[PDB]
Amino acid sequence: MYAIIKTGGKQVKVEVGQAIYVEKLNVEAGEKVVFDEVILVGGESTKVGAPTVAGATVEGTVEKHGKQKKVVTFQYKPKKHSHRKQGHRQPYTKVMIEAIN
Amino acid sequence: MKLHELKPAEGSRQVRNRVGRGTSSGNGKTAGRGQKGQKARSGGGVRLG
Amino acid sequence: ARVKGGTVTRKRRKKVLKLAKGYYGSKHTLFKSAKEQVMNSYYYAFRDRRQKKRDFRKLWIARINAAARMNGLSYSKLMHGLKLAEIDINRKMLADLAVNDAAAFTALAEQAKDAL
Amino acid sequence: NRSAVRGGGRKPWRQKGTGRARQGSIRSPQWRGGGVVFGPTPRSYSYKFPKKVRRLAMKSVLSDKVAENNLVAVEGLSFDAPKTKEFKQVLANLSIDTKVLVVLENGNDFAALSARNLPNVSVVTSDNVSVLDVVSANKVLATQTALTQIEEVL
Amino acid sequence: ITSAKATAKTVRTSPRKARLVIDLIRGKSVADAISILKFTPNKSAGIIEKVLMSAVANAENNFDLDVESLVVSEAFVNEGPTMKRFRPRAKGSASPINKRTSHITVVVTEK
Amino acid sequence: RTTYMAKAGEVERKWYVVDATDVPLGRLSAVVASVLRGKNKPTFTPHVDTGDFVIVINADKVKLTGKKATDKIYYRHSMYPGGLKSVTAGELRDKNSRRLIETSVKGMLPKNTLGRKQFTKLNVYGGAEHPHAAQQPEVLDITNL
Amino acid sequence: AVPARRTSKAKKAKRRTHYKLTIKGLNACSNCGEMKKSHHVCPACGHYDGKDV
RNA sequence: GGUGUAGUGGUAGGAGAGCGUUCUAAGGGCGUUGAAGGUCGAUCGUGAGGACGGCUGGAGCGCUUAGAAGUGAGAAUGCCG
RNA sequence: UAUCCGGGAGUCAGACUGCGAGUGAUAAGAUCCGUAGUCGAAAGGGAAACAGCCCAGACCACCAGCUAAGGUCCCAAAAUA
RNA sequence: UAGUGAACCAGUACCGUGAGGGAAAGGUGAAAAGCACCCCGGAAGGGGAGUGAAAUAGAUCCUGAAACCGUGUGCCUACAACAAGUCAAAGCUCGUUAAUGAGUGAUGGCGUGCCUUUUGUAGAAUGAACCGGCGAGUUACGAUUGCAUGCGAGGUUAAGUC
Ligand SMILES: [K+]
Ligand SMILES: [K+]
Ligand SMILES: [K+]
Ligand SMILES: [K+]
Ligand SMILES: [K+]
Ligand SMILES: [K+]
Ligand SMILES: [Mg+2]
Ligand SMILES: [Mg+2]
Ligand SMILES: [Mg+2]
Ligand SMILES: [Mg+2]
Ligand SMILES: [Mg+2]
Ligand SMILES: [Mg+2]
Ligand SMILES: [Mg+2]
Ligand SMILES: [Mg+2]
Ligand SMILES: [Mg+2]
Ligand SMILES: [Mg+2]
Ligand SMILES: [Mg+2]
Ligand SMILES: [Mg+2]
Ligand SMILES: [Mg+2]
Ligand SMILES: [Mg+2]
Ligand SMILES: [Mg+2]
Ligand SMILES: [Mg+2]
Ligand SMILES: [Mg+2]
Ligand SMILES: [Mg+2]
Ligand SMILES: [Mg+2]
Ligand SMILES: [Mg+2]
Ligand SMILES: [Mg+2]
Ligand SMILES: [Mg+2]
Ligand SMILES: [Mg+2]
Ligand SMILES: [Mg+2]
Ligand SMILES: [Mg+2]
Ligand SMILES: [Mg+2]
Ligand SMILES: [Mg+2]
Ligand SMILES: [Mg+2]
Ligand SMILES: [Zn+2]
Repeated sequence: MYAIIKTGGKQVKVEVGQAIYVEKLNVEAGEKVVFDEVILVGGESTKVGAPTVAGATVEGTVEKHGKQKKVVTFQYKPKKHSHRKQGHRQPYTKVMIEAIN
Repeated sequence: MKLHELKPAEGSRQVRNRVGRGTSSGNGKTAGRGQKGQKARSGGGVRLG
Repeated sequence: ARVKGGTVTRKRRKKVLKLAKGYYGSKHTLFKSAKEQVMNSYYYAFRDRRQKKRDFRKLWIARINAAARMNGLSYSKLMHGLKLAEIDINRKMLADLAVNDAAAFTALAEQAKDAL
Repeated sequence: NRSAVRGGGRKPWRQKGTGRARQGSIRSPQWRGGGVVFGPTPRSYSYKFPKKVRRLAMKSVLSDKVAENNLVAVEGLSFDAPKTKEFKQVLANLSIDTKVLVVLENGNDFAALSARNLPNVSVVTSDNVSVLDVVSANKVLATQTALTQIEEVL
Repeated sequence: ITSAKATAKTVRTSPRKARLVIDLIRGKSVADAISILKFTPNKSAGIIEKVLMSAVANAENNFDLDVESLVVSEAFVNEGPTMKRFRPRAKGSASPINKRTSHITVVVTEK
Repeated sequence: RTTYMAKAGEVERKWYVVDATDVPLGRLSAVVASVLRGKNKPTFTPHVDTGDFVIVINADKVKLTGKKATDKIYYRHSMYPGGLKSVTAGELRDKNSRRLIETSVKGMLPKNTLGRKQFTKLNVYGGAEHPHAAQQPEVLDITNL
Repeated sequence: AVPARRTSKAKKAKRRTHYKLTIKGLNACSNCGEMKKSHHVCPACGHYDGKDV
């Protein structure tokens, strides 16, 4: 079995036992989470949502909040005296799936 | 007061504006004198009236 | 009192030179040729950090179009049938399906071809 | 500066002809010697400022000491001779172990000498009392005579 | 203990020219290397040959190694100081000359 | 991240055949270039040459509409002064139809190492000679495409 | 004329390929065994074609 | 401190907040069990930049607050090497 | 967002496009005004490339989506509609 | 590269007919204890031994950056054009301030350096060979505005004395 859910304004194919990295969820580490947003479920069977599947759900367990590598945004324009520099570490959350329905 | 805890009142003492020390200060590369001209010169400008 | 600046300059330049590793010849050894390339590298990075999305979207779309032609349909009519059938499946996902699970993609194609 | 430096005068080469930058003296700021552009000058940093502010500063410092309980008054400090260990024993009896400023009447020379050499101790004679001295000190040993002298000069 | 070094410092010949000669002996036995340095008409051959002889002699005496199996493991010519001088050219201009030096260094290993 | 990138060498390459008795070379070469790029597959990723092989047949009979047989001129230059050679598509059709189809497809491919390789996967032959019967190729219908 | 551009370490080292020198004609002397240039007197023993010189 | 709304291209230029260097006064603390400096690291901070380790090195240097400036260089057909 | 008071400036070389006029040969990427825009000081997408044209205003991240002008046979995403 | 031009036998060396101009150049080690003796070599210079806490502290002597010159080694490179990077990425090799690891990089997409000055410069307009150091809005006295403090229709001393 596998599934396709919607999270962080995007979508994720996923399976059980696997960990995914998604946008920051507003919940502490080691805690349960559930996605009632599944777009599709598949494997030997296959069922689709319109847009979401009928009352399905996907269960996960948070493992960590973290921050990606610092990306540096150096805006520059030649001969015009001006540059800006920013750093940015975007936060993420890691979640290991535990069940699909 | 304690010498290892000194503080002035707020707004009493201000940080100097150093000039020609990079572009991101804003006062850099021309010193607020702008592009070429008699005002952009050492001892330039004109009389007072 | 006098100020020399022995370490400030050197540290500030070592930073740039560490950023300039992998660059041909002078552009990893000399501060000027490096800095002039570090800034251009950052410009290109900021720009590619946008074009990346365009590129993968383009790629996914070509794949979806291929997998649809192999079922007797095109990208455009496929996606229109999906929007009709209220099927909100990302193109990334749909490309992954076209690659791995051609049967799931075929089911979606049947849905769309019914919607039309 | 460029003027007080031993040299100059000769323009080291022509304005033109050479493929060399325009230079006007061997001792301009951009030379291995070279007069300094502005640099320091002989300069007086001191400044007086209003008497009421000064006297309020003194009062404020002493009142802070009083509020923190960091005054210590005494009746005596009449040393037969200037031994410092006697004064150290006095500090120990009064339970002082920190910095201290010692205000003394104008003439208690033996006590001043006894207190002089100690590192924790500053000494001053009731008219030379200063904000810097007091604030630097954490506690203030003072003779009653000295306190009266302070309260009459102030 | 398997290897021995020899070095000639403040040598009065060119590094770029000595390197042409070292490029022959690097990866060779001392027999072939000495033969090549003898039948090399160049100038650096003599100094490199003296250095190589010195290395082998140090392997003999200071280390008691068996000369009949040795290999020139490393050999290299670092730059050295430059006593620099001045040719007078036409029209009062002086042109510099850099009388260069070389730090020849040979290493000879048991095998 | 996640999306598939065809490992260079792992994609299996099929062999196709295209008869061109009456088709325009441009349209022929368009479907053919799609095939050679490997855009006919979902495995397509633009840096590994996921495409398939193409055999072309009866290229002498490739259709040229209008006056292209006598007015479509192929120019090339020897990069010597005055060394501009012109050839008509009709003569080129009758004599060296391979070169005709090749120029078409080559212009319609990318000008990369990748496209220069993909142009090798093409195999044009006037008539139905078909020396490649050992590769088990499959007929492809240009008319539907 | 004038270079107008400094050459790189790469371009130097690519000129320096064929600047290397070769040494050739070495064989062993049938008398003394040490190596000599072919068609040259052995400088050690002086023999050439088995005759002292 | 939080919620919402709206906004945050930018030269000359104006305004405000800062990082860093040298020194000083005070406080406090770290150094032959190895300071500064040098060098390599896949580290932290929105930025200036800041740490922690490994090797080198061999004696002075940080941290907090405040202050004073010869306070920050990539260009000057710039000077010296 | 306008006004008044006060501190600090910079700017007095402007360019093109569209419309209204002059000079011009109702020629000029010409010149001079008005009017609006853009550039200047503005990245991005299209016009092959292309400051000044068409769409549109970069605070950052996203291997998410909907559109603009412009486009959908291949190069090169999309209809051999 | 500071401070006197000069921390060193400096107004010296050197330049100039002359008046005159005018440099560069500091640091072993606690102590010379400065490498007896042996080997290669003509010697220099190395290699052992030995002094020393330390010799990669041995006269070019503390530290010993960069440019620059080399040696070796993991990956890549001889049908490819590319302001030389960036983004994606196969393969290979290593294993960290252990965290959506490091290095390399076939191949593909996009992309005409930095400054100055310009209506406008990738610019065939200017400057820079590179590295390192030095090198440009300061101070004194006054004026004015704001901020802060003290005092308040009274706020304040200058010189000078102690
Ligand atoms: K100004
Ligand atoms: K500097
Ligand atoms: K605007
Ligand atoms: K590339
Ligand atoms: K004032
Ligand atoms: K006031
Ligand atoms: Mg100040
Ligand atoms: Mg500005
Ligand atoms: Mg600048
Ligand atoms: Mg002007
Ligand atoms: Mg200027
Ligand atoms: Mg002006
Ligand atoms: Mg750029
Ligand atoms: Mg003078
Ligand atoms: Mg001086
Ligand atoms: Mg002469
Ligand atoms: Mg703004
Ligand atoms: Mg904006
Ligand atoms: Mg220091
Ligand atoms: Mg300065
Ligand atoms: Mg420089
Ligand atoms: Mg219009
Ligand atoms: Mg005009
Ligand atoms: Mg107009
Ligand atoms: Mg301008
Ligand atoms: Mg634009
Ligand atoms: Mg421009
Ligand atoms: Mg759409
Ligand atoms: Mg297409
Ligand atoms: Mg070819
Ligand atoms: Mg090849
Ligand atoms: Mg290019
Ligand atoms: Mg140029
Ligand atoms: Mg030049
Ligand atoms: Zn012989």
